[PDB]
Amino acid sequence: IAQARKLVEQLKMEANIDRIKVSKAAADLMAYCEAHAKEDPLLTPVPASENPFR
Amino acid sequence: VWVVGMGIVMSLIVLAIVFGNVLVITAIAKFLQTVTNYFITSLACADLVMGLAVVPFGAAHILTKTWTFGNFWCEFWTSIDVLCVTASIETLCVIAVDRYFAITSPFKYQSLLTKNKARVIILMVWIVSGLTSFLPIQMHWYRATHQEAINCYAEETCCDFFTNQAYAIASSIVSFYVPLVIMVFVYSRVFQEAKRQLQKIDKSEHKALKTLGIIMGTFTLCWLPFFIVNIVHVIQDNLIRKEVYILLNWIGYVNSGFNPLIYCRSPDF
Amino acid sequence: QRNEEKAQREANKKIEKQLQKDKQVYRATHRLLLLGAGESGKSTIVKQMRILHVNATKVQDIKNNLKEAIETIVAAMSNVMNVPDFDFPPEFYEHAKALWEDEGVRACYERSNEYQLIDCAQYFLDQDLLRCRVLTSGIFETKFQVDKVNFHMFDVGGQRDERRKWIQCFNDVTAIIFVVASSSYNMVIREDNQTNRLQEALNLFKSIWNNRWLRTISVILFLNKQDLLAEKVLAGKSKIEDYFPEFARYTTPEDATPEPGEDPRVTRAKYFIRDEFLRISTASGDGRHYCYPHFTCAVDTENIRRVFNDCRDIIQRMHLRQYELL
Amino acid sequence: LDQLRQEAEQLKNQIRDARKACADATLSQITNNIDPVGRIQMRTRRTLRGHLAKIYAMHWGTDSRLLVSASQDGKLIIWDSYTTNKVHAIPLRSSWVMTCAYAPSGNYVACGGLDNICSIYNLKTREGNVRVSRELAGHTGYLSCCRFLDDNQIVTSSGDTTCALWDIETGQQTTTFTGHTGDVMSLSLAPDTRLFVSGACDASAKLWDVREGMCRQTFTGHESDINAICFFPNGNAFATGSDDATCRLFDLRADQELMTYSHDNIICGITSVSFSKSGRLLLAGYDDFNCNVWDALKADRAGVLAGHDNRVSCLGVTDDGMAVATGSWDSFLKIWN
Ligand SMILES: Nc1nc2c(ncn2[C@@H]2O[C@H](COP(=O)(O)OP(=O)(O)OP(=O)(O)O)[C@@H](O)[C@H]2O)c(=O)[nH]1
Ligand SMILES: CN[C@@H]1CCc2c(ccc(O)c2O)[C@H]1O
Repeated sequence: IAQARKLVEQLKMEANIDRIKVSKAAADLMAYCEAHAKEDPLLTPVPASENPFR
Repeated sequence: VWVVGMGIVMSLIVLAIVFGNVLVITAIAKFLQTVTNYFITSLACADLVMGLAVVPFGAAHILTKTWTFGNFWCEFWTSIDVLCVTASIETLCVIAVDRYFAITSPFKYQSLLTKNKARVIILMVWIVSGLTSFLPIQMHWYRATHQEAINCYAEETCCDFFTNQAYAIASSIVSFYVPLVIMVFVYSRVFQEAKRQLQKIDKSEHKALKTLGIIMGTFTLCWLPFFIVNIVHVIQDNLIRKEVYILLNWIGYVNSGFNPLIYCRSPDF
Repeated sequence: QRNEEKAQREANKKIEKQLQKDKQVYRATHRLLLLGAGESGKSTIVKQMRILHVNATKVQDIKNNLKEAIETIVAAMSNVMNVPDFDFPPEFYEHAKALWEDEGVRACYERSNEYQLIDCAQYFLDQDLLRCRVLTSGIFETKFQVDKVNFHMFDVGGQRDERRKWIQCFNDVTAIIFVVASSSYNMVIREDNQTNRLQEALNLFKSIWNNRWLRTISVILFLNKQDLLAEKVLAGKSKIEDYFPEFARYTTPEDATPEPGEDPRVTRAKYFIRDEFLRISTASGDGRHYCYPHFTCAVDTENIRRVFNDCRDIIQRMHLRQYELL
Repeated sequence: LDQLRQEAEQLKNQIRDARKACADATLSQITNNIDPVGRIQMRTRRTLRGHLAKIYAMHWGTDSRLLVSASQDGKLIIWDSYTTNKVHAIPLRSSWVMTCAYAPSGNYVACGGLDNICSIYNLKTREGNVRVSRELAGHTGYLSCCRFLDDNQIVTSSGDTTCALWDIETGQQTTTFTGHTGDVMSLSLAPDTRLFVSGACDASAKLWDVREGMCRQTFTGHESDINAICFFPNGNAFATGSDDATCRLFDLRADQELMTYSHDNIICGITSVSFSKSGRLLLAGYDDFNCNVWDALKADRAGVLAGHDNRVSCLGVTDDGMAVATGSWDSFLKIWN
């Protein structure tokens, strides 16, 4: 019967955490993608001269 | 006026053989490659070669009523069509033979036949087929001894078939008698095995007859009329005309045109 | 370096040469997977294939099962046992032996259906090496040859799984061997309040038969434990009618092939259980599915030809399915 | 006794109230001004043959040149992608293999399967004789994934709703994680190897801690089993591929589900997911005999890779983001670019 006692102890731990708005996380992800989009060989094809597989 | 119109029939039939056969050859190689597909590929290649290198020449000779090339070309044409007809039939015997262990010896089928054995048997049967046609044709050892073929052999414009008795009998035997009885025995046993397997299944708790009957009947009906006269007209004293000879030869040629349609019906095809 | 690639190219040749030899061996083997419920007898069948045909903890293991069997019946007879690693002393073996003669214990053995008890309780207290239950978690395998042919028999086993998510791995086996207990129609399995053991095995068979991945695998059915079935029917303890009401209206099939000497009552009960398993397979069996029922006894029927003959028919029918014959 | 369950309902409802308050605006409304990537087409550059049976496992190397594959024929073949030459072929003691790995330093390879035992092999040894180094055998049930933190630490996830952090030197579990109610199917370490996640069969995922060995969060947005999972290159997001047609992207800081990737004409499952170098494309395998390419910020399909003849069971992207390898059940790897 102690399983219920342990389960309610774990759920209270996740209750007290810090959260931020969805807008901030979305902006961070979009900024990271925009910053790193330059060096993405699968996204923007590289010239065949510098292609190890061709 | 039907003479000119009949030329379209030959062109329509001939074009189908070349177009129809290359459809299955390209698909098998570019996609299907198993132990039992090499024989089908060899048969398809033989049919394609026969059609392309035989049918137009015969059609042109029939329509123009005058052979245009020399004696060497006519000898080459006879050699090639005999070789192709001999090799096309003998592959069906191999197909029947190897389909037999699968049904009759499921366990030893994998060990009995492999790629090397299949290649060796294909090469052997091709050599056996080739030895029948080119060697007697080039050696001029089949020439007749009567006074009717002298004009044909002395005129470069003319062309016909007046082969001696012995070579005709031997070729007809070694090209039709051996495969037919073997394939009949093979397909008889397969039917019995299915029946027991059907009887056993029924005890525990006619598609095969239809398919075996169709397979047998199509080529036997197409080929037996041509190979039944090759003994008779030589044995008899001019009891068989030449127009019926040509017509039955063309009927026999037709068989391999739709033989690949009868075969090669697997879902993966 | 030009010489750098030459060694690497030669390295591929050595590796690629070994794979050619292994392909022939792999393609010339048959894999059979065992399945069933608990206490069915999957492990016992494997032992028959090892000691017979192709191919010192027994003293302690046999005593381990014997000790637990007597305690369970004696503990519930009224209606130290769990001390860790207690060895069998000379007095310990003598002390446990005397409890069998008690008449009060005998009455508890007569009502063994009500509670849970191991089958081998009577044999060990009063083929011997294989009449013992020892459980193993890791997949149990076995390699043997019958006639110049390689057979690979394995049992995934494990503790009960209600999800069986690993079943998609066995999508290429030759056949599935199914073992059921046909003398356990009045016992409750591992819960003490549930459907009887036979119904629990029937539900498992229905799920296995109607499976997404196993749409082209035949099943061999081993209606095991035929020895106890004749004993239960002979006695008047329990009747099939009480647990299975459909037995009242059942009749003996016309196509009946009993043994040399067998009572009509025993033969009817044998075929009722077999026929009930067959209606499930035929309901959704439309080609490429077959069931082969046998009346096998795991311990006292030594013949591997039953698996050998059925496997040949499976492949023979599989070839007949190709080329559009049957 | 009974009052504890009643109190648990209040705590459960507390979580939903906080999450619903943080939903300022959906991601789709934010990124309506982003120009679409367009149509992405890739052509096969290499094909690797030599496996006798279907394939479940695959992993690249740090040099992004050599990869290792596993199959149920009992072989563990190491390839050289540039020149297509097998370098090794290790026979296995068991014929049932469900996972493989590759050490960051390239000196070790891991394996495991239905035998409930993880094995570690040695590659760079004296006299060139590969042999089993250790045999980690403490579990109950089949293994699903293995990962390498360094040459000494390995993380496994068996089918008994548990995980562990092994220790090759001593062959004993340093710590164990519990809390799932269903079989664990996959895991993926963080870029800094300080956190990792796991997708169980109870339609939930958790964010464990390597050091403390305790659970931190729990996301329960799915409706069926979970078969794949992978971290964002940033390290603050991960995408999940479930048994239904949908794949969802979660956020660690916002503690909610951001977007859902689904199509009307797809009714199959997903067996493997992976991102790109910059986290702009989300490749995902399928039972539809092909691999689809999604868009991280638009949920728009942007190409199909359908060069296979059987189901796709593994997928991976090189460290430099130059090629994509997709194995299948017909024993044929393929390198796309
Ligand atoms: N009387 C009788 N007992 C049998 C027979 N076959 C097996 N048993 C019993 O089987 C027991 C051995 O354990 P099993 O029931 O085989 O257990 P198991 O096969 O490991 O169990 P599972 O893995 O769940 O199938 C012994 O107690 C035997 O009495 C049989 O034909 N007759
Ligand atoms: C002119 N056409 C020939 C004539 C005789 C002949 C053919 C085929 C096979 C043979 O064994 C033959 O004897 C025909 O193709």
